[PDB]
Amino acid sequence: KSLQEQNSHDAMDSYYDYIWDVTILEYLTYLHHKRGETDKRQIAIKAIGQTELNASNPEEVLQLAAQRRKKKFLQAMAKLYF
Amino acid sequence: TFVKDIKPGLKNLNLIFIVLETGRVTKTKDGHEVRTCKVADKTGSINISVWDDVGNLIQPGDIIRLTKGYASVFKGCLTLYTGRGGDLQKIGEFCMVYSEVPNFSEP
Amino acid sequence: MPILLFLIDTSASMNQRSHLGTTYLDTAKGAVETFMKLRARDPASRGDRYMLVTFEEPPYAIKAGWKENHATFMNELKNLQAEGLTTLGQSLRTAFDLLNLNRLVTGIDNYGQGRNPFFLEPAIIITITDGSKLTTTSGVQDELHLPLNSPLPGSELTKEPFRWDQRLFALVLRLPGTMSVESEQLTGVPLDDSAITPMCEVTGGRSYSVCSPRMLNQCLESLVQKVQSGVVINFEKAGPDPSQPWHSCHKLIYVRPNVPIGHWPVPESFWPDQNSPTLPPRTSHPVVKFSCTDCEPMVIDKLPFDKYELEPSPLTQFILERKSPQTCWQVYVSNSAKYSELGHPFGYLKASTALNCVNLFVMPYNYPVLLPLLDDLFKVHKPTLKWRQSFESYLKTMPPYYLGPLKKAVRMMGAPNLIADSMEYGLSYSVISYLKKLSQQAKIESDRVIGSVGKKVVQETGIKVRSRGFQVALLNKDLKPQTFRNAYDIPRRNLLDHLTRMRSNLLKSQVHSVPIAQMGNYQEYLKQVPSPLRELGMMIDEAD
Amino acid sequence: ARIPEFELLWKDIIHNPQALSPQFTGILQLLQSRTSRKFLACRLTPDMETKLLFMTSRVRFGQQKRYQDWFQRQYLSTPDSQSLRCDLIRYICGVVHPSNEVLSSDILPRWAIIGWLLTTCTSNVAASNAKLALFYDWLFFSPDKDSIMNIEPAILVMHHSMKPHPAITATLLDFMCRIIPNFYPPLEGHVRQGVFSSLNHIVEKRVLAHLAPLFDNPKLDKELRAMLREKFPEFC
Repeated sequence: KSLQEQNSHDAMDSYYDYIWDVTILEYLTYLHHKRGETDKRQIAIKAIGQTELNASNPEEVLQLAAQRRKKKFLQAMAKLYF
Repeated sequence: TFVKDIKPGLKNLNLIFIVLETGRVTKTKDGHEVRTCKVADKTGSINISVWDDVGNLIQPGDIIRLTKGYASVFKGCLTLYTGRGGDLQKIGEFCMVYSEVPNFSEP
Repeated sequence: MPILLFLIDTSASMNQRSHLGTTYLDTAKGAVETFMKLRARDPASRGDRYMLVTFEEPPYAIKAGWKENHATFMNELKNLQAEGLTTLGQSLRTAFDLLNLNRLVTGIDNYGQGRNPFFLEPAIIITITDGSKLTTTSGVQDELHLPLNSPLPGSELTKEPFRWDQRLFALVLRLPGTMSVESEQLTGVPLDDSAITPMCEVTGGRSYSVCSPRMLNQCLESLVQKVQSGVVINFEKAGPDPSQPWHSCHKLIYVRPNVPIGHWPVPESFWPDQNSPTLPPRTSHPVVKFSCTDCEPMVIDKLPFDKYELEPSPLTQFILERKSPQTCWQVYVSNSAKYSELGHPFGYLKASTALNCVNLFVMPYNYPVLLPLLDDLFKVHKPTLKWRQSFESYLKTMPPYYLGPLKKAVRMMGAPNLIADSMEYGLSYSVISYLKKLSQQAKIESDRVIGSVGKKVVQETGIKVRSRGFQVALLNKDLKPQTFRNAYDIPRRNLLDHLTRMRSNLLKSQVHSVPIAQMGNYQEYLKQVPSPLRELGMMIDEAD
Repeated sequence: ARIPEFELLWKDIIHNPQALSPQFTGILQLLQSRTSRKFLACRLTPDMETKLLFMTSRVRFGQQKRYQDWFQRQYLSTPDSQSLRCDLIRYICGVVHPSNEVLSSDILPRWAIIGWLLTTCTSNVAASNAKLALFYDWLFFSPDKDSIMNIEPAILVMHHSMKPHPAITATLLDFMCRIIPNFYPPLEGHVRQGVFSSLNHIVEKRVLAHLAPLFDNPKLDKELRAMLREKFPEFC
């Protein structure tokens, strides 16, 4: 419901690196395809295509990828808001 | 706007009716031909008094509207009347759809 | 003449890569290609027709339906883009509606006249997908639900989307990103835990969870062996059972031809009556109940009977491995008798003498009483009055639709003008008029769908610009800019060069962009060209 | 054509069509060409065309009798009115091209209009001229550049007039079956091609559920059904 918005005040494409769930990126790719913004759709498809985010990986690999993205995103939020 | 609502004593009439039928020659009194014509629509049917002058040159389909009319009865059959202030005025032609089923002139 | 429907997942989750370096959609396309290659090994493969459905909107979901040649299927399969939601339920409903599009118009489903295994249109739906959870614009559904918002006409008669002769095999791609070599891979292909597995199980099929290319090849080899003309029947142990899966499991029976031919229909699940306005809804799989008690497998000469061989299952063969071909287990369908809730046996399961296969023999609705009478007539005899009274009593306890096949049976047997000549169908005129109207509506909707499989249109280039109706179009895909004809198509970058070229072309003085398929097709080019003087390890390397 | 000038012109066209115009290759281009609506429309006064548009846009099925009888008694009551009926038939066939959306609605179908036009031919010559006018478009049918509106009233008349007025259906079928070899044997193949194209157009856009009962109707005469089977085995 939030990604459906279009009055974003945060750099939408830049934060696509920090999604690790594959269904969120699936919805993102669908949204960009429906709205026609092909380039951001390519960014989303590239994000999905990352080998580390393959949903059927060993569990600890997914956990570590999620953890590193969590760390990077929270550090970015700290730099933005502090 | 229904044909059914032609009552005696009405004022500021703006009703619309179509003369699809033709009046027929008949005798009344001695020397005058007060012809009569009947029309029907989806709401109802009512007769229209036709004078000799209009009845000679009449062709079907004309649209006329009366003002300050007064309803009249002719041998148990309702009949519209014009005069003593009333006046007729043609509007258009052919822009109508009829329905001959609700006619009350049947036996 | 089977049907192979490939319900390829086109949700954006199919863009996940694997150690192969290709996306899941690429491996799905390759799986379909290899399935075709393995299928082509069999001589019978020339008769199949392939179908393609994707996880797109309904007007574009079907892209290879009926009346579509193989080349169109291949062209559509190559140009698949994984960009939608994981709308598994809606797409599966679209696939089942596509398969059941032509059933009513040709009347293959004999509604209210028993079920005929010889009137089948055998199809299997191979849905290749990843394991990621189902998604819709509202959210994640996390449980597969088939929508019924716009039912096809007459759908309520079967009250289940999947039909008698249809199965769903799921090929769930679980190829890990980084390679993980495991010695456990040498074992058999396991079942998947995703939302599609129960839907596969109920309709007679099963899911597959491949986790490596060799496991994918094994799964595709297994799939090719699992395509076979037949129908799916739900079995149930009647009375005291002997719970392990063999008590009640959906299973297939092979319907071999020589087109298919058979006489006795499987009985309905309800007692027919001419007074009811509408037929009851019948479950797609006829739940036949078998009695574990031994019984005599009777048979008489010149009797139209059908032998159907059940698909092999391990425990059923193991228990039937006990040598007992001389005996058989009777089978009946519940709620077929006018009074009893159990019904009379219409057949039996007699394993063959060699014990190689377990064969279902289908007989009249109540055979152990009729067959002695018919045998008595054909042996002793001009039937006796008592014999005809017994036949009439039997007919009082026999559903009307059986009389027609019985009429043909007695006609071929040598009693052309038996009591069956009175004729009957045993339904309401309302029901028959309803079937006629359903046939008309089915023809109309089928023609509409076949007309609509093309969808020769692209997505709107609008943007829906907000005043926070003027829009900015996207790139003009397939525009074919007529640079010579229109001066606005000349970029400033190369204005002078194109100016010179169009000037020189205009005086007395897009090509070389042919598609790849038509790039090296020397046959057409030589056929177009005039003929010359008359004549006096890897596999393909072009020009044979 | 009885005037010797037209005979001379036709003979000159036959001998050398390029003589009268170098770019005019022959009658092939004229036959394959199409007639524009302006020629068919321009012979009618605006009142009649507006009345027909009103009838096809406002009048529901059933009321058509009054308007057409009025127009017939007022105007179409002359010896030359018989050819004027053919002119009106050509105008309806070529110019009037209603939308499919209005077709789906319960507005007055054109089969009644065609039936009224045909039943008013009180002489054999008038009926022959009207039938020739109806079959003029059928000679050179082309699906890509022509609409199905030129044959939908025809098939609707055949399907609707089977029970109440078999005579009209039988006469039209006999005339269209016998016109095929009689018209022009050097170009009769084009007539058969046009008939096959029209039949294929009816098949592809199923106005009727099945065309099978009408082709072999029990109440139609034997020879008609026999030659229908003989000429077109594809629709059997």
